[PDB]
Amino acid sequence: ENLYFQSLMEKAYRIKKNADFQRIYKKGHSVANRQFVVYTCNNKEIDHFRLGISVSKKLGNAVLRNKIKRAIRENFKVHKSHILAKDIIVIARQAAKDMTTLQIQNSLEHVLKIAKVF
Repeated sequence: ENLYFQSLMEKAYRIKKNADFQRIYKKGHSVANRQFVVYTCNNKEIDHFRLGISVSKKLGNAVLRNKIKRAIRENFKVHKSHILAKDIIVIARQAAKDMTTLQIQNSLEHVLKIAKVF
């Protein structure tokens, strides 16, 4: 269906509130590979995963930041059906910029396996 209704459903899988980010940083578990830090945390009110993304401004220019965000969202679309019901924050590290599009997907899958979400 259309872009409006796609966005209706997909908004539920996104973490928007700064309060949620900060709760997850304080209460969640963290792991990291060279390209990504990942925090995960249970949300008792929610029975499906949610994703929040952080790409620092230090990483580079807007085109690059948007490329990294896109690659993360794309990976979660590929695996939507089998991500455990956790709130998840993905933080791109400086080194994510040094990877190709294929590499960054593999790196994401690896880190998310370490984080035990799957």
